[PDB]
Amino acid sequence: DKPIYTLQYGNVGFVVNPKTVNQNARLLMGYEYFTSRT
Amino acid sequence: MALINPQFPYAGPVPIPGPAPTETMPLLNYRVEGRIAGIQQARQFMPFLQGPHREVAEQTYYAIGTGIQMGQTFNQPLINTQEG
Repeated sequence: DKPIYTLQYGNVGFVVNPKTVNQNARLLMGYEYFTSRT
Repeated sequence: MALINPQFPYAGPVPIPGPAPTETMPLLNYRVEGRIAGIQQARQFMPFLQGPHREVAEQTYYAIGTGIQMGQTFNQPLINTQEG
């Protein structure tokens, strides 16, 4: 309904605060977005 | 509009016994003076109201105010250094 443009309203980030982290723990991040030359 | 019989005609009416002539004459009935009695009250506690009514109800309004308008911390855009 409102895409994260992060050029017309600052630098938005994505936060995960974990409770337990094991060894070799990673965070995979899939994205979906538009792109043009405006 | 009867037709006269010429063979058997008749004459006018003859006298007959009568109905006692004063007993067909009435008296003239003699009214006394009259009065709508009592002292009338000025008003009556009526069972229905005497004014108009309304068929439909209309919604009424009253104005209210909002409050003291504050400032804000906007998220501000990036600088147009030829990327935008």
